[PDB]
Amino acid sequence: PTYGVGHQPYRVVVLSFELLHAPATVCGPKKSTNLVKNKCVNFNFNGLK
Amino acid sequence: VYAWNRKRISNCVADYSVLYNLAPFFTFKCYGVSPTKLNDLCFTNVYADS
Amino acid sequence: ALGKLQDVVNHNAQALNTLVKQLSSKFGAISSVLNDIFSRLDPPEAEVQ
Repeated sequence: PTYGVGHQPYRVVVLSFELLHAPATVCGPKKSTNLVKNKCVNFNFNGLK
Repeated sequence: VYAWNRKRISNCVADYSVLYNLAPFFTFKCYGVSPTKLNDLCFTNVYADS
Repeated sequence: ALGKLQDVVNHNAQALNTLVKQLSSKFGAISSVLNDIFSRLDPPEAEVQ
């Protein structure tokens, strides 16, 4: 701590991702609902908005 | 750093609020995605490095 | 014997079908689907792409 800031230790964490190009597992706080058949709607489908 | 650690996160629900809103995380800059679009998306093949 | 008329028809079919294939080119963007661009980026960069 006698060293100035810029020399203090900084904890670093990096996160890697693949975007939609595989079956998504980890998801956010969204709540599901039943689909519809043969009706014009808008969907999310794991991110395919 | 020379012998850093990697973690495989699988089969969880993502809630970035508890971590976005925490005090010590004064730096949050992302590259391929907007910082505030995390909760609007699902993820697969999620890994972290410490 | 009548390859000229077939030439006209085929030229139109090719010309229009290339158009359908054109959408699979990112053009230097993140991807070729607008919805993903809007659903993963903040307005400033999203708009740019």
